[PDB]
Amino acid sequence: HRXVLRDNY
Amino acid sequence: HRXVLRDNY
Amino acid sequence: KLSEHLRYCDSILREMLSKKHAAYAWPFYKPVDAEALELHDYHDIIKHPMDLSTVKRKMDGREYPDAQGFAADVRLMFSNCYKYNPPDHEVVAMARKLQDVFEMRFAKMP
Amino acid sequence: KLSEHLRYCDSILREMLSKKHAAYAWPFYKPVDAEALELHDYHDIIKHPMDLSTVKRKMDGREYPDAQGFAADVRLMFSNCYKYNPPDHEVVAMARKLQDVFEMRFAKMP
Repeated sequence: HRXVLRDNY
Repeated sequence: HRXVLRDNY
Repeated sequence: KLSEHLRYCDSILREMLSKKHAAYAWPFYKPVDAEALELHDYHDIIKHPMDLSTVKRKMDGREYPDAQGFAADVRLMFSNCYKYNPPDHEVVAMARKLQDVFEMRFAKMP
Repeated sequence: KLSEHLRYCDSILREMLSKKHAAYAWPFYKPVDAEALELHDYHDIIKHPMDLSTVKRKMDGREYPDAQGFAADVRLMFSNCYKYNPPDHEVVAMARKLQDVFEMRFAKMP
């Protein structure tokens, strides 16, 4: 549920 | 000794 | 058609979007992508999203009545990030770094 | 004064430096800052450093004899990153993402 920055791309 | 990216700023 | 103050604000915005600050500014370039990030509750917690591309289009659209409205949107952007994420999150550290850049330039507005 | 091929290479370089890829491209914008990063062995392990600002100044200086020399510098940049860092490092994942962008555009050069 935590934001994962690398998942933006 | 490992690179820390946030340490660039 | 921009005030002297909002012209200065536009230069702050250009700096925040420059490669100089990209290492910590990039998560704010575009609206938070709750779809790609699988943040199914993001738009329930954040009722008023904001990001730098949105601030830019409003500035370019001459939608800010004064420098104070520009600052309110920028701080909303940072506030949403502190509101949604745990305090130890790396994106919160990135927001604080970029906010340090913003508050310093904004305070020095002639 | 640029070949058709190196003009295309210059457009690849402009794309790699664009906000589109900033999330993973920013560590390559400038030379690795071994001083700021306290990497006291970086220039012992990496004998030939390379980065996008250096590729840009060489391209602007018309220093590449052909597209093959441009590609050799870009891959040197990625290779130095894989050579210095442990394979699980986040900057290695960022290099692989940016290299995927490079190899795909380079392969499609007319």
